[PDB]
Amino acid sequence: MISLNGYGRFGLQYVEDRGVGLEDTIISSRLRINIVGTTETDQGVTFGAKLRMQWDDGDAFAGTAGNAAQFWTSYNGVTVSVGNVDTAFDSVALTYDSEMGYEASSFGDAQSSFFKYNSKYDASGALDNYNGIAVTYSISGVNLYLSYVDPDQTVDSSLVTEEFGIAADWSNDMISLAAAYTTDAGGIVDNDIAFVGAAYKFNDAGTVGLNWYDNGLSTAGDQVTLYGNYAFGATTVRAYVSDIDRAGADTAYGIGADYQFAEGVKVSGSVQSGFANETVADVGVRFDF
Amino acid sequence: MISLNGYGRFGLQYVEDRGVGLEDTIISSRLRINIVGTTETDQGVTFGAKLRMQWDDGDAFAGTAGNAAQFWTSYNGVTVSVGNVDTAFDSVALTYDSEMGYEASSFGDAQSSFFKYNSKYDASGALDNYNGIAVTYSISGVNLYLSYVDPDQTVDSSLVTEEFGIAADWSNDMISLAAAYTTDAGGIVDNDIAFVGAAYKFNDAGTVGLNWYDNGLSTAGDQVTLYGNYAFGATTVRAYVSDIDRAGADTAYGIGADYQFAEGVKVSGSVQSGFANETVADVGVRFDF
Amino acid sequence: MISLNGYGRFGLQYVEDRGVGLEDTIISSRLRINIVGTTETDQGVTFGAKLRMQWDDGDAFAGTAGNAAQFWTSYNGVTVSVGNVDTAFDSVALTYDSEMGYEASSFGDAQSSFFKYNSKYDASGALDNYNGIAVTYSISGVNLYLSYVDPDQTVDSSLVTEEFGIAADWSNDMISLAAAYTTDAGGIVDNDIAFVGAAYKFNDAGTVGLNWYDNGLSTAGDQVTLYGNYAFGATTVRAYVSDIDRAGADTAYGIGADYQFAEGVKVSGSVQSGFANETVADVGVRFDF
Ligand SMILES: CCCCCCCCOCCOCCOCCOCCO
Ligand SMILES: CCCCCCCCOCCOCCOCCOCCO
Ligand SMILES: CCCCCCCCOCCOCCOCCOCCO
Ligand SMILES: CCCCCCCCOCCOCCOCCOCCO
Ligand SMILES: CCCCCCCCOCCOCCOCCOCCO
Ligand SMILES: CCCCCCCCOCCOCCOCCOCCO
Ligand SMILES: CCCCCCCCOCCOCCOCCOCCO
Ligand SMILES: CCCCCCCCOCCOCCOCCOCCO
Ligand SMILES: CCCCCCCCOCCOCCOCCOCCO
Repeated sequence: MISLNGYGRFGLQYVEDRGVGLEDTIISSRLRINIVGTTETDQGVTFGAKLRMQWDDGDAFAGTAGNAAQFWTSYNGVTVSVGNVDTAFDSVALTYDSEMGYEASSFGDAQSSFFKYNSKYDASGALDNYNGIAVTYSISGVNLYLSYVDPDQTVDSSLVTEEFGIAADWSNDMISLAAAYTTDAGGIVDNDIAFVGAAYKFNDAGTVGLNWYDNGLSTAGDQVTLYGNYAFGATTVRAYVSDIDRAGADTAYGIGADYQFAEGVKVSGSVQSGFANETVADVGVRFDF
Repeated sequence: MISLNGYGRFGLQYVEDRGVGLEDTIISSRLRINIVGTTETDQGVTFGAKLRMQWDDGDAFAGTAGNAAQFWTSYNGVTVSVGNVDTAFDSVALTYDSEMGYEASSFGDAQSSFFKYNSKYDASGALDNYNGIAVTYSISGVNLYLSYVDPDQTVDSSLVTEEFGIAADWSNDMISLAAAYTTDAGGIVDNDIAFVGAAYKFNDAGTVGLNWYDNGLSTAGDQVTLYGNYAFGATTVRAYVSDIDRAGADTAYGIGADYQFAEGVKVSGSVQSGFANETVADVGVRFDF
Repeated sequence: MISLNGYGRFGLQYVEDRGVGLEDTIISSRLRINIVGTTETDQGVTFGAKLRMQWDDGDAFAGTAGNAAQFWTSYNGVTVSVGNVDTAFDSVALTYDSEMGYEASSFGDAQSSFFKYNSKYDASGALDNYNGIAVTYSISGVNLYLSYVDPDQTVDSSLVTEEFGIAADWSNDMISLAAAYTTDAGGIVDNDIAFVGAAYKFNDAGTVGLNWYDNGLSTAGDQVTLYGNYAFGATTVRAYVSDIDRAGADTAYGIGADYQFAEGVKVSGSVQSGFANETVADVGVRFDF
């Protein structure tokens, strides 16, 4: 069986003083199509493959192509994946929950470099022999993630730096906990990064959370992000504040809101301020199909 | 929801004396696939996105890719679109009704340069930040079209020439009228073009029409095209004659026929002669799927 | 109507002493998606078009694109195809039946160069104006194939070498016979190649066969491949031995097995040795969707 799913999003993206002779406000949009082939068996083992076709405004050649494939095998709560995999630091829960606006961005997200699923082709040729293996398991309300990424599988392994990561999250109805660690993140020797987060569902309506990072070799240093959200009917309000160790950085912050216009249709906007005082704002829609 | 539709066409395309050491007759073919994602809401607002994958014989690299996306929102007869939009001069009725043959061509089509939906990627990099906005409305048997195209939305607007167009068409059972105007067509300063057309359905079987253009800065100058068609059962016969102001140009003309072999299957051919005496002929099929 | 089908395969591919500073064992995988549009008519003539999107590990840019299209028309057992066609030497039965392992390879396959359906784009620009025509017919348990491939249809024909091929196969329940011949194979003047094969189904379970080739201008010279397979429940065992005329070449051979894990899911592996003593091995899965 082959299924197709995806989403479109478009709206206004504003970046204060974007650049000499550049407009500060543009129309930023994205079309994402996922192509999934699955083979179910009577033995309970499911095999699958996926491809993504993603277009973003500004893309080179005004064209869209597929990325590199991902393959998986699932059996009894265990999933093994190969090729262009989802990585542990990028898949744990809570680490991206301060994101807001129609482009789901936040200066409070980790400031480090690490491998993650590649949505598009890479013209530099850097990903041509990139191959990963990942294993996930949901044991109880516990989720475990493991990933191994080799940036160039064809070359003798002693010449390349491979990325290894682990993560786990756990949740009941009101508290959630998550942690991750990855060594040689992004294939950079000694760029070891870690995450610990927790969130409290202080209502069916509200949530407050705190994420802490060790950003490895990034110039940002350690980081802490405190964020929260509250739902009022169809509208959700969100906010966050984040600090990094880099000398002289400002405190980043943002405030935004989502409006659930209909099932699959979300209108969002946000106003944020970064670590270097950058001012960014957005407003737009996302529709799922 | 995601739907796929398209067509294939193949046949013979002949160009008298195409070129030194070139064959005059080749097999010209096209495969077009449209990918449409839509999200319907109970509020009556529909959101959609579309992507096209088009291959034509002769294309570079013997490969096919997607173009740049188009997004829209429809509500009560009004449609707003963003990104790679359909433009007003390219969408009005009547302006392409002299086209004939399996590749739907005509020297009687307007000889000017103007933006229109881009079916494919552009290797020159000229379309990378091209973004348009369009609005259509069917008020009665009236159709109104408006389009705004910015060839490079990232650059300060005083440095770029934007294209603005309007058009309207109207029809009852026997007369149709259409007009369009576009300023700085194709992003070329002072290339302002206009169209006025009318057609008379002198039967359930026949139609005669006349289109007039102002081709802006093109060397063709003003143009007039008189065309007609008549249906005899499953076969339709078509003809046209067109004249442009360019000094020394010949009168262009063409005669062709369509045969409706079955629903979705059309066999067509034509013999045409251009403004510079070029002789072109074709015969082939198109099937819709 | 538009349908999508395909397969994914992944596993380990081992090549003894692949190269200085290279790993001998890598994870080799492929994702293939076929896009087929068809228009059926009440007259019994079916029209179709197809596109392929294929990704293999190692591909340039870590991306996937469509290839060049293929068009066909079928009526009463006769199929005419145009564009990126299937060729006669590549479509006859028996010629690839010694292939084994999850990547279906065999040194016993013909060692010659000839045109065949192109699964992907070609960055060299060599296929940009490549166009073929093919005709197939199943008259009784007989299959006939004819193909004509012009490597550059736009250029005067006396300047290009076109490939012409024919083939036929025939089968009852226990014997199969096949033959093919192609002149100027692969567009190489005087590279004329031929195939004759026969197979004996000495059981419902076993088969032994013999293929003979004339490899035209290849340095391999004439070749003979003797192969066999035997099914034991869900597992199939296969073997082959092949010899070529090239002076000093070794005898190639291989042994492998397939395991039908479920409908659409096949686990395969093989160990093979080539004409230059290369040692290659594989183990992996293929799933159809
Ligand atoms: C095989 C899938 C198609 C992907 C091929 C695209 C190849 C394009 O690059 C060729 C070399 O030129 C360099 C491109 O410039 C950067 C492109 O990507 C960035 C998106 O904005
Ligand atoms: C060129 C300027 C236009 C670009 C700016 C887009 C800015 C739009 O977003 C502002 C809205 O952000 C949300 C504010 O937080 C309050 C939410 O609650 C109020 C209404 O539900
Ligand atoms: C058709 C008239 C010319 C249009 C003026 C050009 C001005 C450019 O755009 C300004 C902003 O308006 C359009 C954008 O569509 C995205 C809006 O936000 C999404 C819904 O929440
Ligand atoms: C990202 C979508 C894939 C589109 C990328 C194609 C990029 C190819 O160009 C790279 C630079 O080389 C120039 C190409 O020659 C012209 C191609 O287009 C014309 C069609 O016949
Ligand atoms: C190399 C020469 C072959 C290429 C030429 C293709 C020419 C085929 O088209 C000629 C047919 O055009 C239609 C003529 O107008 C008369 C229509 O009514 C008659 C039958 O229904
Ligand atoms: C298989 C024998 C070799 C074929 C001869 C090569 C000659 C090249 O083509 C000549 C014209 O015929 C084929 C084209 O298919 C398109 C025909 O028109 C479409 C249906 O109305
Ligand atoms: C139009 C469809 C997209 C296909 C375009 C890809 C164009 C890429 O090449 C541009 C020129 O650079 C040369 C590429 O290197 C070889 C690529 O193919 C081999 C697969 O491993
Ligand atoms: C780095 C080494 C790993 C790569 C080698 C893969 C080798 C795996 O394939 C060996 C199996 O080949 C099949 C053998 O023939 C006997 C079949 O019958 C026995 C079980 O059903
Ligand atoms: C997650 C721990 C790190 C993984 C070790 C890296 C070693 C690389 O791979 C070794 C072989 O195992 C994995 C391959 O998946 C394909 C196996 O064969 C397919 C099923 O028949």
